[PDB]
Amino acid sequence: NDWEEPRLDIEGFVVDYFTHRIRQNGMEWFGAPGLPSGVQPEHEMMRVMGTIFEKKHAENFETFSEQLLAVPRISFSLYQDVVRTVGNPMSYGRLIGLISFGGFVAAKMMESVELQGQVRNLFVYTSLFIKTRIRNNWKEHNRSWDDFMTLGKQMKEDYERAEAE
Repeated sequence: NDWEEPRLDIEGFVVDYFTHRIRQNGMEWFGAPGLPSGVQPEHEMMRVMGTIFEKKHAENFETFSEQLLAVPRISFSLYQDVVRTVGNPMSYGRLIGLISFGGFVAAKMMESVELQGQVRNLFVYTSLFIKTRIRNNWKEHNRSWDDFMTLGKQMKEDYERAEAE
């Protein structure tokens, strides 16, 4: 029960990642909610994991976001239908994929007169969807944020070495 710490609230990861992915696209999320404890090292590890994940699933990401944006006003139900298979139950893979995808779509919605106003809802859906799945599925599945960092640094290094090859 470490994902219960206020320091690691899911919102913190979603907000920090959305902000980072949007800035990566040269834009600025003016409506971004505050980060009570500020950037956490686990956030900075989520930035890398999301970047790596996006690069690996870019094509499928294009499809899912076009599905999610098929309807002007995004609903929680539609969100769940589109995100059902992201990260092919809340493993680190699905976790990273959900945040990565959320950040990806948010960046597509930014500076869009009709879409910009739903980046906040995307943030909430993402945070809520992950909250549930984690709370009731992480204790039994034996996962945690600490276990996350261990696997993360490994993936961070592989990527670095791989791209440097």
